[PDB]
Amino acid sequence: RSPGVVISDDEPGYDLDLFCIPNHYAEDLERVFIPHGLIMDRTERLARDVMKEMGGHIVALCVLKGGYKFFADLLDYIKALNRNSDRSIPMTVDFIRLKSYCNDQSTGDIKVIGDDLSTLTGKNVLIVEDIIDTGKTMQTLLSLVRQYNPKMVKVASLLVKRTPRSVGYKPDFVGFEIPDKFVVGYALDYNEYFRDLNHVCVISETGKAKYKA
Amino acid sequence: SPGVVISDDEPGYDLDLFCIPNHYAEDLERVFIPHGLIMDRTERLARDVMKEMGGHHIVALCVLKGGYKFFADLLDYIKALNRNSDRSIPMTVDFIRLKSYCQSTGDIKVIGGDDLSTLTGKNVLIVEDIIDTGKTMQTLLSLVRQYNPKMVKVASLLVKRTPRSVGYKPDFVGFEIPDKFVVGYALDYNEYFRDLNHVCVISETGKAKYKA
Amino acid sequence: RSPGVVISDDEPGYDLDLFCIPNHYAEDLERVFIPHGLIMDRTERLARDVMKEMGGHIVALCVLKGGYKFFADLLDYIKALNRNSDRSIPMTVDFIRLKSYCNDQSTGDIKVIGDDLSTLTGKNVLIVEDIIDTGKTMQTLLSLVRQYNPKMVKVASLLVKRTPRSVGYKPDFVGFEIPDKFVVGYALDYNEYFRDLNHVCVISETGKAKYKA
Amino acid sequence: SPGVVISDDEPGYDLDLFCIPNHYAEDLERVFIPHGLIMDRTERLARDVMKEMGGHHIVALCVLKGGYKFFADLLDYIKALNRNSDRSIPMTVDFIRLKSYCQSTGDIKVIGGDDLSTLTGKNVLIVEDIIDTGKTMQTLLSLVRQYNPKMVKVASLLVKRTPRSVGYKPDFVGFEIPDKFVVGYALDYNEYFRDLNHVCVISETGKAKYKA
Ligand SMILES: O=c1[nH]cnc2c1ncn2CCOCCP(=O)(O)O
Ligand SMILES: O=c1[nH]cnc2c1ncn2CCOCCP(=O)(O)O
Ligand SMILES: O=c1[nH]cnc2c1ncn2CCOCCP(=O)(O)O
Ligand SMILES: O=c1[nH]cnc2c1ncn2CCOCCP(=O)(O)O
Repeated sequence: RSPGVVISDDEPGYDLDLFCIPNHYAEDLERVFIPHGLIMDRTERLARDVMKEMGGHIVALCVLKGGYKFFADLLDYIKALNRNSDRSIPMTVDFIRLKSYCNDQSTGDIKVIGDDLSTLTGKNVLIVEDIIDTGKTMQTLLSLVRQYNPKMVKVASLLVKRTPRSVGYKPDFVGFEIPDKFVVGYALDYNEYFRDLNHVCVISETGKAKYKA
Repeated sequence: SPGVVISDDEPGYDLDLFCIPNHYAEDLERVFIPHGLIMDRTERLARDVMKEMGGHHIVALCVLKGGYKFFADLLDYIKALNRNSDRSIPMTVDFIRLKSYCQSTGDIKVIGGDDLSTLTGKNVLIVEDIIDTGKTMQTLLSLVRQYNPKMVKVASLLVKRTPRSVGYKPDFVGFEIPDKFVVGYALDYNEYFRDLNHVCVISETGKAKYKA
Repeated sequence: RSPGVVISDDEPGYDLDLFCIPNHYAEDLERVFIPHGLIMDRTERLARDVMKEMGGHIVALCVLKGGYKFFADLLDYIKALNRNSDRSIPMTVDFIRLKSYCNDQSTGDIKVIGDDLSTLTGKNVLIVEDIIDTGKTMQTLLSLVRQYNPKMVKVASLLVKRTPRSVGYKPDFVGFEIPDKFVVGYALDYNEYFRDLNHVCVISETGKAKYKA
Repeated sequence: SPGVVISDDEPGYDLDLFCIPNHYAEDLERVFIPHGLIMDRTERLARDVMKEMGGHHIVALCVLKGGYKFFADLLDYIKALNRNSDRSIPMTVDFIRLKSYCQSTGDIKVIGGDDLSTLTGKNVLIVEDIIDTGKTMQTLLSLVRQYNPKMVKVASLLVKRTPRSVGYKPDFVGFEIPDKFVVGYALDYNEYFRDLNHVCVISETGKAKYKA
């Protein structure tokens, strides 16, 4: 559908010493995958795409705690397009909280939702996500919005991992399709760390162990 | 310190001196605070924040009404400062969502309040975009303090100079401004001015055009 | 004509502890006059104005060694407007070198110019300046360009000091009209220092003495 | 280290993946380096520069052909790093202006060459946007070194991977790129693409449309 910028399994990303990384993360990473400014540029084209489709009207839906960073930037770029409209265009920002927990037994997925979503009826709703792996967060967000009978529904995600997709709702706007590696930085922390890391990088084993839980 | 004081005297800035979207040509009076000025002040606030709360964990709690632009920017500057620390400092970011009612701002209605007990024994920075009568905050302080945090500080982009004020003063003030109704940057008006970068006084023809 | 943003003699600028200033300049300044981002926003409106007038065509003329900073930013904003034109618009950047020396005796002003200005004939030329005080740099740049018979001539200056103007060519685009104080930062260094200072501030006596010559 | 190597293999990026001005829809083949990637790399180069030349004075010498965007950006990052130093480090910024002639790039024609003897006994960083055959630089190095600087390093945004290359290698490389003719960011084409943020390979219909 437009797989986004494809970062392939074959020799992925960039060597660490090529970009600016906080010294206190010198050992906590393997490679860098997507430098910040690269995220920005892509996110910019992405906002252009969104307006192509959406815009009757638009309710941008942010997924809380985690997804604020990418939402912020994506919306900054959109606000940027809107400044030139001949009529001022109302956009409404909306929020769901959503947390996940390790399943442990069974397989069974654990999702804890959101609250107050009256502002959804008959509107054009964009779901904004940080990353897609198993597809459950997306699937969860999907049926949740269909529940409030909107007009239109699209999913934007900065990241889509190249993994065993169960079958679902293929995202409409994809920032980057990346290898099956565990990534931190930009929008993805690891137990409260890496927030000051602007780039999407692969966490190392030293990092995982050091940044406990 | 009451932050950058913008006087009752000569208000702010003439509209044509800065870049504003054509669709708002009519909906404003003055520019109080251009976007970049907000950024520069915010960069400083972030620095003040680390001086008093740095090293320790800190839970950044955003008072989420209609947007979190300010929160977003404050945290980028804070993250920018934390890039230098010898040790990586973990930062917990959370939101407390308020819905609006009633004239009677002191009555808060929290919606997004997951484990409020995560706050217990932690260092909380509460981030707010504008303080007016001061009622919302002071009754929000009451709620928060019951979960006995180790310490609570408050940071507001804008503190309005009003008689209607009950005297609550934030620990970090971006700008002390005149008692006029402002929009822009982080303050929307019935879903409008979201794309306006600057803090500007809303005109009467804008007040009518966009009113709920 | 449009005096620009007026910073008046009466209680000018902001207290130092209100903005972010390099620690190594803690004592070398009195007040801050124009924070960086404020310069940016104004510069932005300024680029809009320029396009109003100019644009047949445009030759933006940069004054070398000193004026590169403001030129860079002003042109970045203009490039930004140009991206939306339906036809790609050629802009030509041009350069003069220009140095001044303390007069000492007489009064007599010393100006050392520039070289190769063939690309001036019949074009629309913008003179870009950092600051206007006595008006001589502007006057010098003026008669120099009139010498190559252009079509149109305008002066943009970020700063205009409120001082004894001798009489000349009043600038077309003014960023800020500021008090008669000695200012450093942003585009104005002091013997190689203050380049890392983004804001326009008033140099103190400690600063003057410390930053020798 | 040869900088960020962009392979002959899979070139760069599909045009529709990034934001490019509508008037160039037709005048390009691929995006090699999006603007923000340039910025991020440049931020690192600035850091590498300070590691080897920091503390000392350093004269930043920009090789000025048609523009100095890159120079401008490199110096902002350098100034950004210098904001932290205990002592203020004075930085001398100068330009050396070259005009173009003749196929024979090694023959330089300096125009803007005020006191070239200011370089004597100083630490010079020479900043260039693209290196191709390497002739311009190596004969520019000859000129500069005669004023006996204490030390000369060279920094180039782009080093082109060409057989036509005489083997000169800069001390700091932004990106090693394929042997294709690129425009954008800092490289204009007969006054065009100045407003193009990214490094992109120029198409043949763009080569014709804008040719001198
Ligand atoms: O690579 C990852 N870094 C950080 N968190 C990750 C990563 N991969 C998966 N996660 C968990 C959070 O996102 C899960 C997306 P879902 O599996 O589609 O619901
Ligand atoms: O000037 C205003 N612009 C936008 N919203 C405003 C303004 N003044 C008051 N409000 C509503 C939200 O501020 C109320 C917080 P409180 O009055 O301190 O409880
Ligand atoms: O306030 C100043 N800071 C730094 N340099 C300054 C200042 N005022 C004057 N100068 C000298 C450089 O500009 C001179 C402009 P002119 O006197 O109009 O030719
Ligand atoms: O790919 C190019 N884009 C724009 N200008 C280019 C390109 N390749 C060569 N030039 C001309 C300037 O570069 C020549 C420097 P030299 O060939 O190392 O002496």
